[PDB]
Amino acid sequence: DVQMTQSPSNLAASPGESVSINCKASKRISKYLAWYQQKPGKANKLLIYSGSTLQSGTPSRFSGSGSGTDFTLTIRNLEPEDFGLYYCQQHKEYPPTFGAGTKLELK
Amino acid sequence: FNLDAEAPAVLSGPPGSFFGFSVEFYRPGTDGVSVLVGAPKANTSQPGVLQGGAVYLCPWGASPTQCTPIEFDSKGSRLLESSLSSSEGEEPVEYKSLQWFGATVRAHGSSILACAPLYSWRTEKEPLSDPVGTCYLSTDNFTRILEYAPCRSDFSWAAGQGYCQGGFSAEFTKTGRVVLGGPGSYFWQGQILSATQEQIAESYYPEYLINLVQGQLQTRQASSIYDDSYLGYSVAVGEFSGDDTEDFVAGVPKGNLTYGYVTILNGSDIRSLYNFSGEQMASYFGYAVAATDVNGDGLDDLLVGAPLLMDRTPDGRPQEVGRVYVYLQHPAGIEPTPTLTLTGHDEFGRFGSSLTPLGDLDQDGYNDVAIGAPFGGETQQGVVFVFPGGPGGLGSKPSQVLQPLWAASHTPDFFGSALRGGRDLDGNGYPDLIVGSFGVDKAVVYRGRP
Amino acid sequence: DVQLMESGPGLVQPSETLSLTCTVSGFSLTSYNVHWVRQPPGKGLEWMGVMWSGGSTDYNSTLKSRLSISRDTSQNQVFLKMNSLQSEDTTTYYCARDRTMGMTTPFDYWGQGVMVTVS
Amino acid sequence: RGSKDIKKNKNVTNRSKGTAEKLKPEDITQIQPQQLVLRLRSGEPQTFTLKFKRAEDYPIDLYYLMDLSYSMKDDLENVKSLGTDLMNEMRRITSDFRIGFGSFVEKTVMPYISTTPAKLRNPCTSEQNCTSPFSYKNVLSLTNKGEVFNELVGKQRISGNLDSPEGGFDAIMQVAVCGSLIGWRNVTRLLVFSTDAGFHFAGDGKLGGIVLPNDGQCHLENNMYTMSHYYDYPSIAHLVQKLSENNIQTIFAVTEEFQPVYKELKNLIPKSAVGTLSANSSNVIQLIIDAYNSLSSEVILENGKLSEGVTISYKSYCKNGVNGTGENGRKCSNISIGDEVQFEISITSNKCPKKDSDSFKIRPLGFTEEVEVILQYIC
Ligand SMILES: *[C@@H]1O[C@H](CO)[C@@H](O[C@@H]2O[C@H](CO)[C@@H](O[C@@H]3O[C@H](CO[C@H]4O[C@H](CO)[C@@H](O)[C@H](O[C@H]5O[C@H](CO)[C@@H](O)[C@H](O)[C@@H]5O)[C@@H]4O)[C@@H](O)[C@H](O[C@H]4O[C@H](CO)[C@@H](O)[C@H](O)[C@@H]4O)[C@@H]3O)[C@H](O)[C@H]2NC(C)=O)[C@H](O)[C@H]1NC(C)=O
Ligand SMILES: *[C@@H]1O[C@H](CO)[C@@H](O[C@@H]2O[C@H](CO)[C@@H](O[C@@H]3O[C@H](CO)[C@@H](O)[C@H](O[C@H]4O[C@H](CO)[C@@H](O)[C@H](O)[C@@H]4O)[C@@H]3O)[C@H](O)[C@H]2NC(C)=O)[C@H](O)[C@H]1NC(C)=O
Ligand SMILES: *[C@@H]1O[C@H](CO)[C@@H](O[C@@H]2O[C@H](CO)[C@@H](O[C@@H]3O[C@H](CO)[C@@H](O)[C@H](O)[C@@H]3O)[C@H](O)[C@H]2NC(C)=O)[C@H](O)[C@H]1NC(C)=O
Ligand SMILES: *[C@@H]1O[C@H](CO)[C@@H](O[C@@H]2O[C@H](CO)[C@@H](O[C@@H]3O[C@H](CO)[C@@H](O)[C@H](O)[C@@H]3O)[C@H](O)[C@H]2NC(C)=O)[C@H](O)[C@H]1NC(C)=O
Ligand SMILES: *[C@@H]1O[C@H](CO)[C@@H](O[C@@H]2O[C@H](CO)[C@@H](O[C@@H]3O[C@H](CO)[C@@H](O)[C@H](O)[C@@H]3O)[C@H](O)[C@H]2NC(C)=O)[C@H](O)[C@H]1NC(C)=O
Ligand SMILES: *[C@@H]1O[C@H](CO)[C@@H](O[C@@H]2O[C@H](CO)[C@@H](O[C@@H]3O[C@H](CO)[C@@H](O)[C@H](O)[C@@H]3O)[C@H](O)[C@H]2NC(C)=O)[C@H](O)[C@H]1NC(C)=O
Ligand SMILES: *[C@@H]1O[C@H](CO)[C@@H](O[C@@H]2O[C@H](CO)[C@@H](O[C@@H]3O[C@H](CO)[C@@H](O)[C@H](O)[C@@H]3O)[C@H](O)[C@H]2NC(C)=O)[C@H](O)[C@H]1NC(C)=O
Ligand SMILES: *[C@@H]1O[C@H](CO)[C@@H](O[C@@H]2O[C@H](CO)[C@@H](O)[C@H](O)[C@H]2NC(C)=O)[C@H](O)[C@H]1NC(C)=O
Ligand SMILES: *[C@@H]1O[C@H](CO)[C@@H](O[C@@H]2O[C@H](CO)[C@@H](O)[C@H](O)[C@H]2NC(C)=O)[C@H](O)[C@H]1NC(C)=O
Ligand SMILES: *[C@@H]1O[C@H](CO)[C@@H](O[C@@H]2O[C@H](CO)[C@@H](O)[C@H](O)[C@H]2NC(C)=O)[C@H](O)[C@H]1NC(C)=O
Ligand SMILES: *[C@@H]1O[C@H](CO)[C@@H](O)[C@H](O)[C@H]1NC(C)=O
Ligand SMILES: [Ca+2]
Ligand SMILES: [Ca+2]
Ligand SMILES: [Ca+2]
Ligand SMILES: [Ca+2]
Ligand SMILES: [Ca+2]
Ligand SMILES: [Ca+2]
Ligand SMILES: [Ca+2]
Repeated sequence: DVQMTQSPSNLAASPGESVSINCKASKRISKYLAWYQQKPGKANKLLIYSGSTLQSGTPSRFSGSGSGTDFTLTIRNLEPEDFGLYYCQQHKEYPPTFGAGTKLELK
Repeated sequence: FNLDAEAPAVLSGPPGSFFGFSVEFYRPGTDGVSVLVGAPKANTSQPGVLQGGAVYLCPWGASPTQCTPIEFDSKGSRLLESSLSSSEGEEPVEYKSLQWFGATVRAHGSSILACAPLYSWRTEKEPLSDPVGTCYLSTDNFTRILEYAPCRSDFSWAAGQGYCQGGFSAEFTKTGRVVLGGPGSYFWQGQILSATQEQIAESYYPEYLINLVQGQLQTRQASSIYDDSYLGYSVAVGEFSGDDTEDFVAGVPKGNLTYGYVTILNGSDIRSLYNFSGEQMASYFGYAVAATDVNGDGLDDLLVGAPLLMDRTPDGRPQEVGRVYVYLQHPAGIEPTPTLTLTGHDEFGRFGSSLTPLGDLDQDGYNDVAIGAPFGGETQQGVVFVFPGGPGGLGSKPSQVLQPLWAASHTPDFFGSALRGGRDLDGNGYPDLIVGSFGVDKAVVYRGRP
Repeated sequence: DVQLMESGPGLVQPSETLSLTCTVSGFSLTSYNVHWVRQPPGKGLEWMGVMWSGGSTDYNSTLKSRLSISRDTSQNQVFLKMNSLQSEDTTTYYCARDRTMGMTTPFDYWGQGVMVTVS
Repeated sequence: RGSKDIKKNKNVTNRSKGTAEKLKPEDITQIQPQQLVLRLRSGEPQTFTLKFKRAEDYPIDLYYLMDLSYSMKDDLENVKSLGTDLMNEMRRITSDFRIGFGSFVEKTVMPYISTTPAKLRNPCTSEQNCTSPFSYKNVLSLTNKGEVFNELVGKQRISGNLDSPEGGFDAIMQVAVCGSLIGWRNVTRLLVFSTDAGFHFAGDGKLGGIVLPNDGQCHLENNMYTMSHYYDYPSIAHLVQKLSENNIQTIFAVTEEFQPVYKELKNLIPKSAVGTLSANSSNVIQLIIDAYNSLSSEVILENGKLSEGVTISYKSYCKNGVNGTGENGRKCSNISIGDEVQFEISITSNKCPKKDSDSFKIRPLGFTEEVEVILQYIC
């Protein structure tokens, strides 16, 4: 049973800046990590899966990295709609497990 | 005609273990020549494994020869790491019992490849029973052993690669690149997978059950109309382009409305070069395939076996007698119709059930070929035929016929169901031949006389 | 156009059985698994159980004695039934989709979630 | 030089008197010369004329072999009433008709089915409450009671497997060879093979580890085929041999999708017919009637193994002056009820088989009536 720990509980940034979110696993999980975005009034949206593969609709400013136990999500140029909540899910083994989530707010 | 058929060497294995299901030559340098025999149903010392299968090393010489198993894998079935912490109790994530390890054995240099087509495995997510299949690759004379299971991937079901049964057939290219055939991928469309030993050893990471080998070559999934084609039922390697990379010959026994067809895939990138079609429905055209130059032109020629072809006697009675097709390659390419066809004589003999180049057995300048009929002969014990090469192509009349020396039993001997030739065990200039008779758990080594 | 929609009572007594429904569109329940996930008031997401594509179910070991998951392929609906508890007040429940037979994926679609209060 | 003699030449049973002349199946005669003796000089041919006449009211036994994959549930719902509708229909054709039922899905081994315990207990989805997979099951032996067929077919359970092709050839072999357990008589034997998918055949067992060829013996225990895990699927040649040996006439009722495959199968299998089945087996009775007409309106002659130095040739003189030679000369078409056709059979010998009184038999496919030929060599 993989425990996922997501490093920054809160982030402050301004539009046009760049930020990084780190998600770490209790055991090596190869490349099977996925990143999600949650805007307050809408459903969770899949951004990246398998560590670095973008979902079809994902803007190119999102990029994933890392393997093994350490992973990171990087947002290149913050538009105002990128602020919200972000989750990491490991999809290597069942049962599914998720990170605690990170909240991104204006500076 | 010069095989020592009056006193061949007979190797014996444990009863009921299918000893002799697949045979191969082995010499890891230093003239340490040896014979490799697969026993897909043999019992092993692995804890908790029932009839896991085994491979036997039988060194040549020293008058009698004792066959000892090789420990490719001394461990039992792995456990699902979630189950260790779960209160439900431990679960096997893997099923090695009745895995038919050793169903196919191949060697090149000091490397040995042995595969277990019936190996099953339940995904780490949902409890499936996918028979992915697995292979173990010995390297540098057993100094390192690596598991290679390319079909154990993220496409985990019959719809994907779950039922791939990778390693159902396999072969080494002259450079040592590994080639596998999975008849089951994508609802039994079949698949061919290839990778180099360097790539396998570089990407090795045993703790990841799913681990993709970088640089691997494989065929692409096709539309549903191609389902149940069994691509990769048999494989072979030969040169059929104007390059120096051997190209993959694969059989598709059920491809075109149960008419078989054999496809030659470009070695450099796995893409189709030629297609050849069978002549009769459900003849299993492509059950066996081989590639060797039979007419001395230096260009490899193709052989295909259709053991279930049905012919009619002059009297008018239909009978099941296999057939073998020969396609001679020429500088402009290789024509789509066979230049020659050989037909069996024993009803239900399954003449084209196995094939193997013999090299130039009589050293006359043209390579020869051996064809096995596992249920031929008067007692239905099986027969192996030797056909001589020649300037005009393969001869039409066998130059020698090999049959078991022992008496028939209650069960078939399957003599000639597995073959391997083209290598020399004595050091003479004359290649030898090894025939599998797994029906009686025996393998016979025939030596070419000068 | 895949879409998972969630429904259920907004307020239940501590003794009643909590019944939730996930109505799906754009796909057939016989091809994908539908999961149930919950987020307590100030914690991360927790997996509850799965309705396999084949019609069987699996539950979180801690909640297996309380949970009960069912479906109605005719109505494209998946149900969750649970024993209610006060200590689980203002928890939000989600239903998500993923594939395990064939091209396996993570949770590729989610519902908006429903917040259930216990009093 | 060569010479010819005839020993038994009973005339055909025309029963032109009327319906009062009822006859047993063995009393009906359709091939006129029942016995001959020929003396052969080396290289000298001898010929004789063979006469066939189709009977009027030959009995019929029909065995209905049906696929029970989940896609055939609607088909079963319609086949339920066949036990009455088909007998009512056949009463226009024959006065004595018997029917029987059987079912099959697939081999119960690793590659062809899901071997997890849950799937072995139920191969389909939970809503599709399928039963466990099975190889072959003889539900009802041949009988003349239609209501029994109706009830038993109604009580059957659908099943399923993994791969699209189905293992119906095992069931075909068992039906052909099991004889008394199925109740075949020495009358018109019809085997109706119904399915909506392809078929496995010999060589497919290697994937599951089944390498032992089918032996062609009956292996029914409690009306279940027990050795499905032990023997490979039959080959088409083996099925041809056994079907022709046991006088089985096959009718392939398959859906539109697999017509191209089953038409070639029909071409390979002698004395067989193929028809287009509906998505839910609603036209099966008409398929059966049309296939029966097609089969019974044709005659094909077979002969046994001949000595090494002996050869045979056929010439058929059918209706309307259309004749044949070679492989086509051992066949006639459009033989109506009460019609009469003739064949010319030519034998030759090129050696001296040690002065032995050899013999062999000739018969029309699908019948037990034979013509016995005795060969003697002038040497
Ligand atoms: C020997 O005989 C064999 C067997 O007949 C031949 O193999 C078959 O060849 C034909 C012709 O080349 C193949 O059909 C074509 O396949 C290509 C390749 O498709 C792949 O690449 C696409 C991008 O280039 C990709 O989009 C495809 O993925 C889609 O499709 C697959 C299913 O096909 C699906 O699973 C995916 O999800 C995608 O939806 C795939 O990866 C394809 O590009 C061709 O498309 C043309 O034709 C179609 C209609 O047929 C048309 O709609 C297109 O617009 C385009 O015009 C075409 O489908 C076939 O797949 C081969 N089958 C096998 C089993 O290999 C072989 O060619 C013969 N060799 C010789 C030398 O004669
Ligand atoms: C099955 O259901 C059970 C019951 O609902 C569920 O158990 C819960 O799991 C969560 C996640 O592990 C637990 O939450 C933890 O609570 C402790 C305090 O008790 C915190 O310290 C934890 O946070 C630490 O660890 C995180 C991950 O390493 C860090 O990100 C964080 O910064 C902290 O360091 C965490 O919040 C919860 O207590 C249990 N509840 C019970 C009743 O056991 C289980 O997760 C479900 N199974 C699955 C697979 O989801
Ligand atoms: C590999 O080892 C296993 C286990 O020793 C062998 O299987 C075992 O074989 C014996 C003898 O065939 C079985 O004993 C017999 O069982 C039957 C049925 O109960 C009984 O009627 C006989 O009197 C006798 O006791 C034994 O049950 C069986 N065990 C299992 C688990 O199957 C197997 O044959 C070996 N295989 C090879 C290739 O050596
Ligand atoms: C490649 O690996 C094989 C397998 O280990 C080697 O064959 C084995 O080599 C050892 C060492 O020479 C042999 O051990 C000897 O056994 C005899 C009894 O047979 C004993 O008297 C000696 O003292 C010694 O222990 C072993 O028998 C032999 N096994 C077989 C099946 O041949 C092989 O030598 C290796 N090749 C190279 C080039 O390293
Ligand atoms: C799939 O298989 C079918 C069946 O084998 C292939 O069709 C067959 O194609 C061959 C060669 O084109 C035909 O043979 C020819 O027959 C004529 C007489 O009709 C003869 O004059 C020619 O010399 C040649 O022998 C054969 O009749 C034909 N059969 C059928 C049923 O169509 C088909 O081409 C295959 N398709 C693929 C893509 O492999
Ligand atoms: C079998 O597959 C190999 C690999 O794809 C084929 O070789 C490749 O052939 C293409 C076409 O000739 C080569 O591309 C050419 O490269 C030259 C520069 O070297 C460029 O000037 C041309 O415009 C063209 O792009 C490619 O380099 C070559 N690759 C390798 C590794 O040799 C081969 O042709 C295939 N065999 C058959 C029979 O199709
Ligand atoms: C196919 O074979 C049959 C049988 O040998 C051939 O039948 C022959 O048909 C011709 C034309 O009708 C007959 O010619 C006339 O026959 C009558 C008696 O029916 C006779 O009185 C006339 O003097 C004249 O010969 C011929 O007899 C008849 N032969 C036999 C043995 O019945 C038929 O002609 C053949 N088909 C073709 C296309 O030739
Ligand atoms: C699946 O079908 C079987 C057979 O119809 C059901 O089992 C039957 O259940 C009834 C009522 O409980 C009994 O009278 C029969 O004796 C049972 N027969 C057998 C063979 O079990 C079973 O309950 C059904 N299950 C589902 C989930 O539909
Ligand atoms: C149906 O026809 C077959 C073939 O002629 C009959 O087979 C004979 O069976 C008897 C059994 O008493 C044997 O003595 C004969 O040797 C068999 N002959 C042959 C050629 O096999 C069979 O008896 C017939 N069945 C009935 C009920 O008459
Ligand atoms: C078998 O055929 C179809 C199977 O779906 C069904 O009959 C259909 O009924 C509708 C409604 O009356 C008609 O519009 C169709 O034309 C019918 N089609 C056929 C092929 O019958 C029903 O399941 C069965 N119908 C029978 C046995 O008559
Ligand atoms: C005769 O048989 C042939 C067989 O193909 C058929 O086409 C034809 O219609 C038949 N004619 C008559 C008059 O029965
Ligand atoms: Ca090449
Ligand atoms: Ca050549
Ligand atoms: Ca030679
Ligand atoms: Ca030698
Ligand atoms: Ca089916
Ligand atoms: Ca149907
Ligand atoms: Ca099947």
